[PDB]
Amino acid sequence: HHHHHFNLPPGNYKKPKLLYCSNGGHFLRILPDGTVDGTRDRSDQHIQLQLSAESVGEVYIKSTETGQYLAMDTDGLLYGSQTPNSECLFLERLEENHYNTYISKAHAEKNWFVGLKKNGSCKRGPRTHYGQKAILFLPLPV
Repeated sequence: HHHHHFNLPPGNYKKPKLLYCSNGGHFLRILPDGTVDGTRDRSDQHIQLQLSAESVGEVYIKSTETGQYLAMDTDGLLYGSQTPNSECLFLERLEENHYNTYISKAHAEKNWFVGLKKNGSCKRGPRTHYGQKAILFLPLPV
């Protein structure tokens, strides 16, 4: 179980989704240039994400618009990847019996989470921690 709990969020991956971060109320966004951030604008065409599971609890997060996969690099930075690889896998877990969190599988030991600051900028892996609102997401079916 990759040294982590296995409480999982309900639902399925059939329909693409919007990942709403309760921190600043932003939707996770993957820009065409590979940049990742969050925006409050629901009309944005880069927040529709298709999730799919490698194995139970392990997921890929893909922009339906550009086809890029969410990924975190060796230094904890999120980016849009043209090709699905090991940096594109995240351990999708329930948190506080309510939210969805996403731990980079490649850096699961250090608990590096996908997260958005209140200003809508992405947090760097090492700066995320259990207990922050930055790592809490609420998925919305498109």
